Amino acid sequence: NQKEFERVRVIYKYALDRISKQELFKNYTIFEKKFGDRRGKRRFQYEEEVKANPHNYDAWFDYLRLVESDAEAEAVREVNVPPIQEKRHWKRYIYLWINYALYEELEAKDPERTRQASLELIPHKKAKMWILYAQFEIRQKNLSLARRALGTSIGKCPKKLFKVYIELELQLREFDRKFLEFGPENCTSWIELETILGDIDRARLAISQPRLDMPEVLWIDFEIEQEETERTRNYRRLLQRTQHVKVFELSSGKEGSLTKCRQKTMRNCEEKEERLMLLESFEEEFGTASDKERVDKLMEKVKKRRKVQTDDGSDAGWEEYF
Amino acid sequence: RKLERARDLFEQALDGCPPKYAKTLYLLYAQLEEEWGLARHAMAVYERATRAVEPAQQYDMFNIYIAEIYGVTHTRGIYQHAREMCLRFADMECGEIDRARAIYSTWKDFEVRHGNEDTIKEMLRIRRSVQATYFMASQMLKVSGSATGTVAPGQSGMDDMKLLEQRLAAEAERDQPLRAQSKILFVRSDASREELAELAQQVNPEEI
Repeated sequence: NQKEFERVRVIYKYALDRISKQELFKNYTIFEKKFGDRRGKRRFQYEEEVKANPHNYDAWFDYLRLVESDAEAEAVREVNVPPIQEKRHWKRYIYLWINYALYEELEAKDPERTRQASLELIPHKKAKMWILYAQFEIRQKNLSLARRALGTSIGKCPKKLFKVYIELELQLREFDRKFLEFGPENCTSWIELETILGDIDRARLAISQPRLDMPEVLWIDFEIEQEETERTRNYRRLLQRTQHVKVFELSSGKEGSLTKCRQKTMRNCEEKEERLMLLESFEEEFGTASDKERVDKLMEKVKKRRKVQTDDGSDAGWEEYF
Repeated sequence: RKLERARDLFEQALDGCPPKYAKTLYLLYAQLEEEWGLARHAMAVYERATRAVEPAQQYDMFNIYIAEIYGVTHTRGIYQHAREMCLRFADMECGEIDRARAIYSTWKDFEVRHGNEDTIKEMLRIRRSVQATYFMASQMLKVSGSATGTVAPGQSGMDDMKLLEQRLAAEAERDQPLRAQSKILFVRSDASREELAELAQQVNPEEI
């Protein structure tokens, strides 16, 4: 109230050297008051009141004190930088739960380390496939972000579920900047999973042929991808794949005959339908496949009337069959 | 400028004057000095007029630095009602659960938190309702339907019983639905449910 600046700081510093030993809630209140007096550059006690209150938060148990270690470390980070990181490392490791601090610290630890590159990476990384993953995208990427910025986390993440898929995409990007890296992904696909690497390598002819041979050798969704790829490329091998797979699967064989034999679909189709009915009231696919075969026929009015004749023929033959 | 600050030193009477003066320095773009003025106002007028200062002071200072810790602290000092919610809504998108705890620290407020928690993903929201229970039963009833439908699953079904029993013909349809849901096992409990709702019809009819 006497408009003193320096004398108030003398009083405040002469007070808070002994009086906080009980403890410091009124110290933080007087810090906020001194930040108020400075208001009416000068946000020094803003940090000191927050940091004292952060440490003042009692550590009870292991995860509670380690949760507080995440709070005050972020407060210290934004505002002995090594000793605060070391005291943070001992707080996370000294945890009673001993299960969640592995995922909590790793984050904090990595950040601290980042905030020189060769030593930090060796500490975090500290097994046969991991060394094989490193030799393909450590020196080759030559990049601050991604090859070395997923050369350690990616390995750490797996032990991800999409590791064989991500590692195959990493080699395809590194080799192209290629049939050397794509074959390494194709070889690791066999060790369902191999069909993913087969469909990707062919998308970049020879790849398509490889995608077929592989599938064949291996052995309902997997064969549908290989059958649709060999059919779209430009009807003989589409029917061959249907015979060695379809035997959803019955509905797939009907959909295959619609596209492959679109341009003896009625005879064979109906025969199959009846056979399925006999091999198990359940004749809803014979009237439905016949109504679509009639409507799909080229002729409108004549095309729609022909679809009604084909659909009604299956219904009449189905209704008169026990 | 000093000629103006002489006013800050003396003859204080109304806030309008305060916001006006801070707007002067803002026009001169002293920025941080201006924020100081809002510091000097609020030490005076206490939790009433101070809010009238503080809502504009927040909207502005957040607009300036956009540094987190300082303004965060400023809301912290500030907090000692809707202003907290706007402010919290700001902080989360410029810890989230922490904010939800703050809003938690009324039905509409409960509804919001639940929304933001759903934004952080589904799992919390079922959790939120348990906090929610302690007209509210309608909100609670809705949560139970949402929660009763959702299900841990045994604890959830038993919770459906605890909620249906927690406290209306549509609700009878709800308990009857919960009974019907069982593969020939929710009958007895279902008939008991319709019986309880009938008892509610009795207590309702008994009312004058």
